[PDB]
Amino acid sequence: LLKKHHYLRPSLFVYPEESLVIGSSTLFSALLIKCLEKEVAALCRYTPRRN
Amino acid sequence: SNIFEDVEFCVMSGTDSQPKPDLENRIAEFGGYIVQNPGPDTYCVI
Amino acid sequence: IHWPCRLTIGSNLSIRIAAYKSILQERVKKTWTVVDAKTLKKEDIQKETVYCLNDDDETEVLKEDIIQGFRYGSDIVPFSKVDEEQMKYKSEGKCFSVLGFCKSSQVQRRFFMGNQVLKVFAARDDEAAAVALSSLIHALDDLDMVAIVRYAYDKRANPQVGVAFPHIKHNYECLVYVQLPFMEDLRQYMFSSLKNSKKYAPTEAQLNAVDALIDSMSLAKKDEKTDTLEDLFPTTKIPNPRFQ
Amino acid sequence: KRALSRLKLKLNKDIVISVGIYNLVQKALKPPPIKLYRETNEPVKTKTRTF
Amino acid sequence: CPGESLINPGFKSKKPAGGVDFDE
DNA sequence: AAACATTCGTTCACGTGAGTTCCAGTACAAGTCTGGTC
DNA sequence: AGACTTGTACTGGAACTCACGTGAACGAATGTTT
Repeated sequence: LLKKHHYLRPSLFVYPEESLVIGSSTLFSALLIKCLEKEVAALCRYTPRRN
Repeated sequence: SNIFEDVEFCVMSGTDSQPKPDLENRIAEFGGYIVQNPGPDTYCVI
Repeated sequence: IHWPCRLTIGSNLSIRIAAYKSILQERVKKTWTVVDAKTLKKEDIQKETVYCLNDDDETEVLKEDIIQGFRYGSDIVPFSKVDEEQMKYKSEGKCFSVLGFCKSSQVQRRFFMGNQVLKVFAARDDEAAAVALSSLIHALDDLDMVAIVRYAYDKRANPQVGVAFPHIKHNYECLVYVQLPFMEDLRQYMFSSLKNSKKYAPTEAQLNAVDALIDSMSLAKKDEKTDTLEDLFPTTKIPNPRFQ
Repeated sequence: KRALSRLKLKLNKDIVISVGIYNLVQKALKPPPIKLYRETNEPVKTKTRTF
Repeated sequence: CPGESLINPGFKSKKPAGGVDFDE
């Protein structure tokens, strides 16, 4: 359901940090594995900076 | 001396015998306005 | 506004095309205008910039007294605007040229650059151009290929290298152009692997829990397992909250 | 390598995992010009004000 | 590590830009 | 009736202010080495 | 006593990135002139 011609901005890369919240790497890895298995993408609402 | 007076000289190349800074100093010895780049008020480039 | 040009394959083949901007980030047509606190008039304020030397006396240097220079390591290299114009890279504008044809698998979606997507149609009121473009689109689709092209909006626009790929629909068919990266824009970062990490490997119960979470939060539904899929939260049709 | 931002991905109001956002493709621009004095060839500081 | 640049350590060595070279 | 000038909404490039990450300079405190005599 | 070295914490500036503004340029439509 994601269209290749629906391009608006250059893409970014999301990687676990593990320096601020401990245990984030495990959940991130589980999400990665299951998302790849089921061929799905996580829809989210993004706010980079305040205001 | 006061031979050169209120003239903008912009030198960007000097002979092997007379290097750029040396010529700058010599011309400045006579009361010349050194300008490192030329422009509307520049009289002559060297 | 339609952008006319010629798709060129070599110096012998030329197809008349018109390009439109399909998707772009939209901003407010109007801008906030700064007005005086008490008079509330735009005429009563004025903005200006002044340059002063770094000496203690804080001399004043006029606008004609400044020349632009660049930085070369630990020094500064004067480079006047006129000299830069003389030495600037000069190009012949309005080019839509086909550098080559390449398999679709080689052009990944994570390398797309730019801030626009272009739709390229055949020129208006031109049957021959329509036939030529349709031939090219169908050939690319059958071969599963894309065209790597050079694009310049005008004489003073920096040349770009992008990909044009087919887009065939029941009503209309068109080429879709999106920019591609140069060598300078690629970042070479190395990240630690997650599959081989010993301390971050999830257990089976965790995997089952995440599977349940993904299943529960599905935003698409099959039509009774009959024809196709249906989207439950179509974000493309949601207006931008900022303007509202 | 440098993180654009460090954010918090919130599955719910209670589950939060720290992530970092990087850019793997960034447009390349010419280094910004710097103003120079024509006569002595030394940088000039710029300032702006309104009245 | 193989492929590490000899000028800037810690970065992958970019292969020279070859442009378009048509296949046989 | 036909040709040329002007205007308008669009487009691109370039410049400037605010947010975020990283590193150097600074401060202070503790540790370590030394000196002298009674 | 005194002086240097080492460890911890803090603050300011550099650099990088995005948003917003301004400037110049242009194809098409319309109006004016001959």
